Amino acid sequence: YHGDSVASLGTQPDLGSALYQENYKQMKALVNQLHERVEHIKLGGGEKARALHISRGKLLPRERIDNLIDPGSPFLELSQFAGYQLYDNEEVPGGGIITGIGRVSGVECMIIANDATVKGGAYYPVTVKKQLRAQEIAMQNRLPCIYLVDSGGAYLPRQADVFPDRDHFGRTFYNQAIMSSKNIAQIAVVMGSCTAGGAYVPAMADENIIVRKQGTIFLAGPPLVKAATGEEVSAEDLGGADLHCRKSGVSDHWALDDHHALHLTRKVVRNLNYQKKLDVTIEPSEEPLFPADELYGIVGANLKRSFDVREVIARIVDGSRFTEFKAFYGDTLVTGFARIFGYPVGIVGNNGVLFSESAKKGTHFVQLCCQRNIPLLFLQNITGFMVGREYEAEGIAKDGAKMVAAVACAQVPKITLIIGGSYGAGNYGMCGRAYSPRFLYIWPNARISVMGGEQAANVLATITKDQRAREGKQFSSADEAALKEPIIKKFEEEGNPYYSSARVWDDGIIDPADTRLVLGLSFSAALNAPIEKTDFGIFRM
Amino acid sequence: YHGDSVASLGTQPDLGSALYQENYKQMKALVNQLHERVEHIKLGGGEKARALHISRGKLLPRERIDNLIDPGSPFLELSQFAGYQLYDNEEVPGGGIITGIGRVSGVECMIIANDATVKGGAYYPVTVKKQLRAQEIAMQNRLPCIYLVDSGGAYLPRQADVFPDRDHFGRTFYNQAIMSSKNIAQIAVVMGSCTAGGAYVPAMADENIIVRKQGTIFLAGPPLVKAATGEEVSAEDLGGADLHCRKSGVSDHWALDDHHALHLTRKVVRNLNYQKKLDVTIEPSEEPLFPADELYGIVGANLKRSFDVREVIARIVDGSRFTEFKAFYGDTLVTGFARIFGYPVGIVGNNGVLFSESAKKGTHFVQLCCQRNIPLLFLQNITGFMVGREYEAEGIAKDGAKMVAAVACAQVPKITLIIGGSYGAGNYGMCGRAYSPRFLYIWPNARISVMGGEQAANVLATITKDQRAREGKQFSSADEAALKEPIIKKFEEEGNPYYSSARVWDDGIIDPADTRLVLGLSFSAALNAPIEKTDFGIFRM
Amino acid sequence: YHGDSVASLGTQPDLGSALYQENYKQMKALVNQLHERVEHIKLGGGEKARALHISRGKLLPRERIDNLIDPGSPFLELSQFAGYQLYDNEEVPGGGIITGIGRVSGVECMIIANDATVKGGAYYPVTVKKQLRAQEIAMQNRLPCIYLVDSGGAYLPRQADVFPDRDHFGRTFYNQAIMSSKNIAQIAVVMGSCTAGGAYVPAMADENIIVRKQGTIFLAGPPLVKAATGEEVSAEDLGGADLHCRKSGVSDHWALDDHHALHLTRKVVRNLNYQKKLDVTIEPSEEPLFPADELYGIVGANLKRSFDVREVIARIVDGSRFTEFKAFYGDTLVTGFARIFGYPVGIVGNNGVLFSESAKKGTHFVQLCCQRNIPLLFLQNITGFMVGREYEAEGIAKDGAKMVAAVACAQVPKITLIIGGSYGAGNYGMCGRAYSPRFLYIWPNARISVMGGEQAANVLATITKDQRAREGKQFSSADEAALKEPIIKKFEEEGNPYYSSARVWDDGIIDPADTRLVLGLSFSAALNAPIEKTDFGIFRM
Amino acid sequence: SRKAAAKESLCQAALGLILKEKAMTDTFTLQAHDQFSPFSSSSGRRLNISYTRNMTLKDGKNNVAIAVTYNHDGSYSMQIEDKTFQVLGNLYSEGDCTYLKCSVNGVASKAKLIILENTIYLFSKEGSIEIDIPVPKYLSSVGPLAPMTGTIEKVFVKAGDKVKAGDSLMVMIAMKMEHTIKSPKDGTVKKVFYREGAQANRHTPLVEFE
Ligand SMILES: CC(=O)SCCNC(=O)CCNC(=O)[C@H](O)C(C)(C)COP(=O)(O)OP(=O)(O)OC[C@H]1O[C@@H](n2cnc3c(N)ncnc32)[C@H](O)[C@@H]1OP(=O)(O)O
Ligand SMILES: CC(=O)SCCNC(=O)CCNC(=O)[C@H](O)C(C)(C)COP(=O)(O)OP(=O)(O)OC[C@H]1O[C@@H](n2cnc3c(N)ncnc32)[C@H](O)[C@@H]1OP(=O)(O)O
Ligand SMILES: CC(=O)SCCNC(=O)CCNC(=O)[C@H](O)C(C)(C)COP(=O)(O)OP(=O)(O)OC[C@H]1O[C@@H](n2cnc3c(N)ncnc32)[C@H](O)[C@@H]1OP(=O)(O)O
Ligand SMILES: *C(=O)CCCC[C@@H]1SC[C@@H]2NC(=O)N[C@@H]21
Ligand SMILES: *C(=O)CCCC[C@@H]1SC[C@@H]2NC(=O)N[C@@H]21
Ligand SMILES: *C(=O)CCCC[C@@H]1SC[C@@H]2NC(=O)N[C@@H]21
Repeated sequence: YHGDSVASLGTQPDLGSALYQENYKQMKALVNQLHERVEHIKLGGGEKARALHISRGKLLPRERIDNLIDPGSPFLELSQFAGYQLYDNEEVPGGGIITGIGRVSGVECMIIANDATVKGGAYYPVTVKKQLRAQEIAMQNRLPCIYLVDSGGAYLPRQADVFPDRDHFGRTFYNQAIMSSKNIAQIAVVMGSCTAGGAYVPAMADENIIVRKQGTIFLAGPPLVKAATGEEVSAEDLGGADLHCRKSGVSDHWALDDHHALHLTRKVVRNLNYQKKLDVTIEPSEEPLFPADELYGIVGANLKRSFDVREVIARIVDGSRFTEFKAFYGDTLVTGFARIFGYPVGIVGNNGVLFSESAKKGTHFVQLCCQRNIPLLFLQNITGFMVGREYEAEGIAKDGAKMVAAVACAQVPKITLIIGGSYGAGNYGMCGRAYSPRFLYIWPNARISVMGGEQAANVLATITKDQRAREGKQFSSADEAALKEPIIKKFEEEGNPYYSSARVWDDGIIDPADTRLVLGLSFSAALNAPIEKTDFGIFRM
Repeated sequence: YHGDSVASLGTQPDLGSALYQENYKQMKALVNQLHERVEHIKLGGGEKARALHISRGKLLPRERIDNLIDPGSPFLELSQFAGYQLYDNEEVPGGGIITGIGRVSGVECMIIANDATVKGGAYYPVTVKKQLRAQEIAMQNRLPCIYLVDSGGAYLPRQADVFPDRDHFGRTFYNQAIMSSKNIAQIAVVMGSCTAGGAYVPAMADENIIVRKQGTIFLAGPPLVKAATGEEVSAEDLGGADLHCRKSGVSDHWALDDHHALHLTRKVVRNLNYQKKLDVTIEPSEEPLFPADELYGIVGANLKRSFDVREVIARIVDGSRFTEFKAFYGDTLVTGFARIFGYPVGIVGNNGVLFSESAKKGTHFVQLCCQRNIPLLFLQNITGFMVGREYEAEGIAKDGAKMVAAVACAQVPKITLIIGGSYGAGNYGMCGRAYSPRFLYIWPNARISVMGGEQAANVLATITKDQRAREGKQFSSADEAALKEPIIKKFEEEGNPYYSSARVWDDGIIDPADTRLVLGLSFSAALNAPIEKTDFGIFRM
Repeated sequence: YHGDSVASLGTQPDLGSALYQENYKQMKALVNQLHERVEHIKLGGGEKARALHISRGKLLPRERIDNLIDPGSPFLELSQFAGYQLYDNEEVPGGGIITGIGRVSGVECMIIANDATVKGGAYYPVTVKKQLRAQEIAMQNRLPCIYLVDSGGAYLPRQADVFPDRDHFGRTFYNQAIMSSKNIAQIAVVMGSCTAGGAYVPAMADENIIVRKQGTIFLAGPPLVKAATGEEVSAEDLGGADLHCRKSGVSDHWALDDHHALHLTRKVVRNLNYQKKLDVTIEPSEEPLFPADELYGIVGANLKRSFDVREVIARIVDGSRFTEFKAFYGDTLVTGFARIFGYPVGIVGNNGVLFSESAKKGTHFVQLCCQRNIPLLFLQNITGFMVGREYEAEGIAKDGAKMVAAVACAQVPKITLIIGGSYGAGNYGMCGRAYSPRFLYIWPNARISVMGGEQAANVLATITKDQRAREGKQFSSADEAALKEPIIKKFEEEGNPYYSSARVWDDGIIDPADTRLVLGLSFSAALNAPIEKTDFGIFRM
Repeated sequence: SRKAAAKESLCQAALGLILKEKAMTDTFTLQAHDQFSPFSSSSGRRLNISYTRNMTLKDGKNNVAIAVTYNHDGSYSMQIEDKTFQVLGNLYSEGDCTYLKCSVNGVASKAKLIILENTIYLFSKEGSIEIDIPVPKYLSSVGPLAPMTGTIEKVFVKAGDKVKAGDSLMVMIAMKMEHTIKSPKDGTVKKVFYREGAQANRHTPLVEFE
């Protein structure tokens, strides 16, 4: 029927209060700084390497992505801040690679482009990490991969951190062999010079495109056969497009230049015989009833000052409609049912510390969502897990483990958004990075550590006073200042959003307006795989 | 019928030749050094911490493991060298944890013991890595986990490297929630003091044992509630055995002391209703026809000097019987069918560089083994992948990708043993660490890098001469000496066996005699899971 | 998106060249002769038997088929040339039976009509063969069978060739019992006189229609009970419609005359509760850019003179669009992706002899098509398999077996069209009759033998010279002429299209224009069954 | 004679093309199962950055590059040579004709939009302008060796002959057919390497020219 009226969330804030104005100014400053940093990352390796890249007749890699995807279609780029201030004097913009979810020939694909302007397409350790994260996104969501290979091989003085381990360079080819065994298409466009580790990327792909007189594939290049076997060969007749396309048979399609390679790639994606079938129910999409710079006014940048998570849900969901679940029992967790772009979402949001009743409310909700096949969105703003004595007497760590066990075992698409702090085992109760969410974005005011600093400094000091009390002497003000300096400094440095996305601990720092769009994009990509039945472990009652 | 006679491998070596005597002396020196290093690792944190550990009435952790497993039963300990010279001035023996496959109540289990004598049971990053490796062994092979928890929580100074990422501390509880959802039993014996990250280990386990007046479980300890909430509590009444066993209900069994906890654990394992069922064919086991210190004489320590891998197969398999497959086509790869302790094994061994015919021979063999459900043993001794021009003209990187794609897609138990070098993409063709073997042991003469040293120095020098030739000047002898020093030094340092097992890049450095026993142990553990049908990707013909 | 422009195949031929004009005249002569032969086959047993058939008030069988199918709907008739000059002085038009795929009540059905004007509906051996081929088409494609039974029983002096074997008359009832066990509906309309082997056809069917005072079912007729038991009975009260419809219960519906039987049959098909569901992707159909009498000009009738298969693909596919796969490697095989009537087709066409690279290209393509569930169309124009010494040194018979093994194991709908010669094991590499294609049509210029006449005569002569050389004498010109006469004559006689479709070695000789329509009809019928996952054997690399 | 298009007219042509591509996207979506979903809106919304599309339109004989920035509010900023235009608009239908509604720097206009193969037609009350879309090379592009180990039938040329392209050079019969070697080359045959009746081998040289 769906004609009967309901109520909506959200209230209009006081635009003149000094709290709102200060919060708006702080979050506007954070978002402007985020914008200028990513505009510097957008250039890549500087204008010298871009000039020498277009002097050989190639496109720049973002031009390749713009010409590959559908015209006017959005592009969800993942981990734009990988490698940011990570290596000591080396600048690696974007990680040295560009991964994203786009729309090619009406199919949502994962696109992995070697940005060859930075270090000649060398593979730093964060490059391997960011590429492996893109590949596990594409295997989880069942998205075809398009690799735009312009590589340079594995860096040498970091070779340990690139070569042998489980989640090191060789995993890449493992992920190609397994995805193609599940009918997840791999397409490689060779636009560069694949030297001996990159050379396995087109040879492990179902269909190749290589560019005339520009793309080269060899298991051992000219200086490599020089140092290994002692031989001089020219590169374009050692591994050029003519040899591979006509004699050896490594390549399947042959392109004149980069525009022809991208046109052929769109043809290849169209001949994949793929049709997206949905299993959730869809309703007409509707925009909310409130703007999204109000989120700048509401959230701010002060993590010691709490707010209400219902204001955020009011500004990201369809029509600001929200069916709340158990609204009075355990009210530091907000659970409910909403819709984003017509998709049904179960939302779990933090509003305080986690008590025992909040964790039981969350476990009941996650079982409900897995029984009905409804995707989950976690909105992390955590400070702790209620330390105390009357709390451990009840079973608080008996109740947060049920929350952890239900979030781990859940087989629906889960997406996390960290809108505030995220500390301790609370981070595990609300689907942190270890619990395999499909995506995990953060806002520019977030913090994530094992504690908050003050607490770590206090625990270390009291633990070392206890420890030294086998003999026992104090250095009171000296120990205080000399432990409260380098621990607060370290925890505030490593809790930053740029510190955590300089590694690949999340999928991006996003602007609080763009939030709604980004969730919709992620949720539609996450619906390419059919939702499987959930089996839970043993709930410890 | 099985009565008709066959032939066997192996020849008796010249015990008087100077090659044999020098090789025997070198490999004996390596094995004696391995023995004395692991005997120093066996003590743990020194005799001071052991005295203060037994002054509180606890056992030492190796005593706990000896009293838990069946009497006289062997114990396969994994990664005894984790953390060896890994952190700069901190000594972390054994990683700070003891993992192994043992036999408890007639069931082969995985045992994970917190060695509390080192750093009070603190979790270093290699401790998290080694524990996660043990847990993925137990999930792959379907082995029950017994955690002997005596923790100390995260580490703090290196909290970033322990906390947020995907394969960081929180993954531990993920692996408990998923294994218990597959009916793989978790048992936790709380013998120590689980502080806020360790406190989730018994609460995520199906059955607990906690020790009277010794084991404590709390989500926030006394200095932690001091720094977080500001409260003084006593520890044994904040989280002791009486509160959890009688009021909160976190614990299920209650032990008087450590011997009672281990006796109760053997009871709990016996009530698991588990019966091991085999699906392979078994024959009567038989010892080989040659000794195993001959392997010291044959292998040696010189990696520039090649040997025959059929001498090794002659000394590890049943009766030295070996049915060779395609013995004359691609004879730098030795494939065949043997038996170890009555189990059928398909063996793939390196005897030289990988040509194209060797890779095709290996792909045919791996398809044969997956069709028949025969486990695989890879014996890596690699130097390369045949760099050349007439080789890339044929499709060498078209043929090594078939080997890689078949080894990746294979769903039988695979075990790797690195008996020599292991360089380059050859490492991926022969089931390196990235290709999920069940186990991966190394011999004390092995080397593993992205390529030998010399080659990396030569490639870097020739590419920087090419690079600088846009303007172009030479520093010939200076550049030569100053690049041939710190690159050969780095590659020989990082290629060491102790460097690679100081991380968790493998499951152990083993003595070449013990090889046969260790393979048998690993293979029987790997047969606890039923072998699934293999689906391959697209073979690029 | 599907808006971006692409290129198309085909070039306009020289309408004035003597090659085109001669080719057009030859293929026009072949097609006119095909038309006049099938118009003579259309009459059946002559005007005497047709007059005596309509004197009893029955329709002719093609009238029955026209009144049964949907009005204006096309009819795909199978094997119109069965029995053509096959028996020595007996003329059996059409085989004595009419099989075809039609459209009844909006459902595509298989219709099997006993043409009772020829030999009183007797079952010759080619009649049993043609009927069994129709039934295996209906079991493969999951089409309901409608039998219009007007039989006469199994011929007597050919009784061996009709009775005992596996693929002899009794298989018919086997195919009814198995199809009806898979929910493939059988409907029998008894319009004639089913004598003791035909009497099992309505009794094995789910629903019957029998005609008042015209249809009779008995396990032993009046002369048969005369010769067996010695009894005189009248036929219409031994087995007429009243006894079976009212007392014995063999019949389910009762018809007044043939129009009532066909109207009731359309009702019965409408109550089948069948709904056709597609699993491939469909696009808007589009006609090609070139005519189809150009195919007369391009192909001709000279099999020694080669042409390009891309000219044929240009004239049968949607918009003449074709995405070629590996166009420069192994260019005597043309593989690619096209569309016919909106259905995705992978096309494999011959352009020369089969080398090793062509067979590897074909194996890669067939794996690609089975991974994506794309139907296959093989266009056979074969002369051989590249005999030579440097070819057997590589492994040519190692590479054609991969092509054979991939075509055999493939579980997508395969359709073959023989547009030229088809000789040797090349015939098996390109999905001959033994490899279960759904359909197999031929053009009137085709040839199919084990080799090519000249080759067989030469091999026989040289092997008998070798054979007699144990003693050794020659009969040079005599042996030459006397072996080159009766071997070229035999091979050219048995290689004819009418020789091969006089048996049921194919599904029809078709006109090269009608080709496009016929493929579309066959492909839509072949989509009534859901495509199953393909398992391959062991690829011998 | 034909006059050059104004920069505002090139903005209208670029906008009509972009909106036509959107229309194709919309009619694809109407046939999709995944309806109402994002990616269907041709908004060009990149994460944290803007998207600029570089297209080239051919005005008569000369090419002009137009850099189209996708703005968050649905407007376009089109920079042609140096000058930036604020370009907004949409499509609407009246009967069987499609019209393009434009606003360029606050100046509203309306023109009929017809796009036929490559040519963009804009019919307004001030004239009619034809702007062409350039066609990329890969849509407009469309000595000897012995193929198989076979016996030679006939040699057509001698040492010292002059031939043309597409001319019969040698004939060989291989197993079952008839493959004539024909010349793509130009120059003079100095060399007939194989005598008549001999057995040539695959990938081999038959005729050499100096
Ligand atoms: C052997 C291995 O598998 S590991 C490394 C791969 N093997 C190699 O061939 C290493 C040598 N480099 C190459 O692979 C290739 O020759 C390429 C890609 C570097 C050639 O790239 P070009 O387009 O010629 O640019 P160039 O070679 O100048 O490289 C640019 C810069 O990146 C560096 N670089 C490029 N590839 C690598 C690499 N694989 N390892 C280390 N540094 C590299 C170069 O030192 C150079 O230095 P600079 O940035 O300080 O000027
Ligand atoms: C950090 C978290 O997320 S939870 C942990 C927070 N709180 C704590 O664990 C502090 C107190 N807890 C302890 O470690 C306790 O000492 C126990 C009970 C677990 C271990 O038994 P104790 O008898 O206390 O051992 P003790 O504290 O003397 O251990 C001494 C060493 O352990 C180290 N240590 C123990 N736990 C930790 C930890 N979580 N982080 C860093 N270091 C630690 C200390 O640095 C100390 O160093 P030292 O070798 O210079 O003395
Ligand atoms: C035993 C078995 O396996 S099947 C044998 C069945 N036994 C019989 O003899 C039944 C045959 N009798 C009949 O029912 C009728 O012949 C019919 C209905 C089949 C034919 O219709 P009618 O209008 O009677 O035509 P009729 O049978 O008189 O003659 C038609 C021709 O078919 C032939 N014919 C019919 N059945 C058979 C048969 N089973 N074997 C050989 N010839 C046959 C007749 O000899 C006659 O041959 P002709 O062309 O030389 O004249
Ligand atoms: C900052 O996050 C405040 C202190 C952290 C709370 C501590 S850390 C470990 C314990 N686990 C938990 O959920 N809370 C406790
Ligand atoms: C030491 O291992 C010798 C040189 C390494 C061989 C190189 S490294 C990268 C290429 N891949 C491969 O398999 N061999 C080549
Ligand atoms: C006519 O078809 C020419 C000769 C046939 C080729 C022979 S016949 C048997 C061998 N198999 C094959 O594929 N080619 C050889």
